[PDB]
Amino acid sequence: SGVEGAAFQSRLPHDRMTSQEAACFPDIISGPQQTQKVFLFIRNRTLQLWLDNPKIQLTFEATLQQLEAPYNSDTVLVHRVHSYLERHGLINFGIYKRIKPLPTKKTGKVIIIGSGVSGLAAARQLQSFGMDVTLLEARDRVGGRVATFRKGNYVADLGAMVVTGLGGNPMAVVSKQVNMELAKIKQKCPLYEANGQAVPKEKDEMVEQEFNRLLEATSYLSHQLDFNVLNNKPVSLGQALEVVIQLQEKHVKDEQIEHWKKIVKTQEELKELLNKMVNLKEKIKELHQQYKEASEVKPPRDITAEFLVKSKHRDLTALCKEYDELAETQGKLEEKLQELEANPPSDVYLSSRDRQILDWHFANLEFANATPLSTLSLKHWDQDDDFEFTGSHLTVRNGYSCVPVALAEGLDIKLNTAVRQVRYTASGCEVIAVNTRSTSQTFIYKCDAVLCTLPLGVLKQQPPAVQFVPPLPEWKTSAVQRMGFGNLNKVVLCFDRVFWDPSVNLFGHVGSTTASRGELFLFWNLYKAPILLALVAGEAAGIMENISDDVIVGRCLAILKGIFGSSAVPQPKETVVSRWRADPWARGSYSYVAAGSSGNDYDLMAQPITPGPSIPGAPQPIPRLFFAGEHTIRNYPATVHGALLSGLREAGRIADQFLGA
Amino acid sequence: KPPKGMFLSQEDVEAVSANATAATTVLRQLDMELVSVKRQIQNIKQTNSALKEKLDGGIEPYRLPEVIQKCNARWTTEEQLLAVQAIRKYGRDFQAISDVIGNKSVVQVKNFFVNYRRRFNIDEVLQEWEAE
Ligand SMILES: Cc1cc2nc3c(=O)[nH]c(=O)nc-3n(C[C@H](O)[C@H](O)[C@H](O)COP(=O)(O)OP(=O)(O)OC[C@H]3O[C@@H](n4cnc5c(N)ncnc54)[C@H](O)[C@@H]3O)c2cc1C
Ligand SMILES: O=CCCc1cc(F)cc(F)c1OCc1ccccc1
Repeated sequence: SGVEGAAFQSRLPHDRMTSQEAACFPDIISGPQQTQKVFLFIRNRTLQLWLDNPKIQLTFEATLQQLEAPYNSDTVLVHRVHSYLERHGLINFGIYKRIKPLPTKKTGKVIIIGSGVSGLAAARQLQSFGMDVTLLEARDRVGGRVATFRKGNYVADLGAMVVTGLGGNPMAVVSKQVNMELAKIKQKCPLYEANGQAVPKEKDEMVEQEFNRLLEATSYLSHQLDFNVLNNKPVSLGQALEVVIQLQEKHVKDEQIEHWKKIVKTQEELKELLNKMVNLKEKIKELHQQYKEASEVKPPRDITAEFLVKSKHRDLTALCKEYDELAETQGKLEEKLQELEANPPSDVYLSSRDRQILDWHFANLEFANATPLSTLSLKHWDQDDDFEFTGSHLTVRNGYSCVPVALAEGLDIKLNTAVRQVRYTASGCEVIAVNTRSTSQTFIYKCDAVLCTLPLGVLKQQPPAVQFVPPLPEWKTSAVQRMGFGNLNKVVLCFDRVFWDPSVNLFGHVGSTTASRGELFLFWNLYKAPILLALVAGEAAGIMENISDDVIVGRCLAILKGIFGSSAVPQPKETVVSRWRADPWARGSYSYVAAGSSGNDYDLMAQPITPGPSIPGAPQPIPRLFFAGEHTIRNYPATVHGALLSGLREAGRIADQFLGA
Repeated sequence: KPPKGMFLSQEDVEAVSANATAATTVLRQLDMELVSVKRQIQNIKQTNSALKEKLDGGIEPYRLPEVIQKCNARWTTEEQLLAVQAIRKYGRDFQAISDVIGNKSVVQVKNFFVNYRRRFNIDEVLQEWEAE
């Protein structure tokens, strides 16, 4: 449906009020069901009108003229719902033409650290709400971990490149606001073993299925055997996979032992039968000789001599009958024993080639989580699974940077300004920063509130890149320690000609060892110009950062030469290698749910800091230091849409604090 | 509730994780266990192969021809004397006694037991067969 689709596309249940809505409309959620339905329709219809045209501001008056009775009768209710949706960034977010030009009277002063997507989204909101906003950005560009390489006609993303499903995704709205050239990712992905040969379809499917089954197994291990702590430490996904694999190898050996034991049991039953026959044959042989002697006493004979012949005869035929039955049993046992000798259970759980192809699937998971599997929380690593958008994954053909650049239009952004210190007190805040080009140039920014969108990698840094005065409390620093911050890198290879399969967006390289499984394991064909992107994932990410570009590119060309032929792969005209762990403005790629962490740490990251009073005995201060970024949003961590959502959240929160709700 | 064909008992999980090198120890002892079961199959095969070589020839040099005899209702003196010896040797095994005489049914043998019980001291003869 339509109003129902608007709710779904806003990540809202269409037939129920949320906790956020309960908080701003306690009168409605605690009141009769009929008013709740009216509220829910007003909300869903307002969402719909905005979604049906996100290029222009949806105003309260516009909304009301489009509502029809009975819903447009309580204009206070409509105005409340519209204001709520606007304040929380569910309508009139991103880049839209403004009906009412922005009032010149600004209220409050906010410094935003970082002009990645979260920082930029917050800034746009806060400026829309009438506040004075300045962003401080250490780099010489916007976008942060949205970072597009551009040279000539070559365009390639060094950070985010995939828009997940558009259904429920706020990047859907943005894509109608910005010219993004979105293109579906065909998920066909051939694998080539290290010898350049393709993985036979038989094997590609067997091992992928086993991969999925090993994952279900770790989840069974987690949820049914409560295998979540081992030797006083939280169990990891990788560690649970080891246990599962060991048990499948154990079961194969158990099965072999059971099988050969059936053969032993049968062999021994046969041995016992043969011994019985050998003795019976001898007894029969001796008995025959007796019957022979007695029957050669020639007639006429007395009746005892006749009885001797006739009873030896009788005894002999009975023993022969006994022997014939034992020989029938012998052929049945030799049958059973020939069937067993032909039904051998499996020899191995996984051959070497199998385990290599399996490692490719593990490397693929290490890519998606940007971290080695030995660091992922077994209990929680997939905790954002229930929030996946619907629809095909897509790439941004003209470079994802078009989004942050578009968001930056109109904002006051100081590039080349590295924040060094954040000061927050009951009367306001001071942010101290230096010019990255000449660090001696110092800058003081005073403001009512600081929105910190520094990456979790930067917050983790010891000794710190950024000092908080007073220091962040332990509940926040402990969360910063526990959370995972991973790593993932890309190699951009620009050629003058296409030598790969043009109708295939992915293909895999199956590394020879587990250690190297993440090293150049996946190639992407995503762009108009002949460009391949190669991924470095898992344990390889961090190690390959200490290897020169020429060696990394060499390894790439070697792999490709093996798959496509040595004469088919020219030298690249341009190449770029990312090193995100080493990037001091990132210190990694994106967060992961580490063993020992959980979804609640993302909530802790999002919680603002409130200073103590200046004068003792003075009233409770308001909060002063806010946080956004992909590490601050429990349900959509580690994505662009999660960062954007987190900025929208904080801007509503800050505006509620400093403008009133 | 494990995936089909996956094997994951609580018992085994603890065995493979109770120790730092527990898994490899588990799979090692299973390997050696399979080696000693295969070793044992080799011995019994080779032992059975020697037994089969003794049964070469079956019992064919020793099987007598089977004669059918028309089952006659009348007892010659010779057939009575056979029966008494058969009783002496086989006891109440009416089938064996029939096979010795050749022309007397199991019923006729059993009837013989009663009719000549007195004249042939058949009770003494059964007692005689029981002493050995
Ligand atoms: C290799 C890679 C691939 C990815 N794949 C995808 C994908 O395809 N799709 C997807 O949705 N997500 C993907 N992600 C994740 C996504 O890119 C991020 O979650 C998101 O862009 C980060 O947004 P943010 O605004 O929270 O942080 P950032 O964009 O990191 O913004 C923080 C900003 O603060 C700046 N800064 C740092 N230190 C200072 C300082 N001292 N003073 C001032 N400014 C400072 C940084 O330079 C940066 O501009 C990927 C990320 C990477 C790196
Ligand atoms: O290059 C960037 C990928 C980073 C990434 C991190 C996430 F946490 C969620 C994502 F959607 C995502 O981007 C697309 C993707 C989805 C599934 C598997 C791999 C990648």
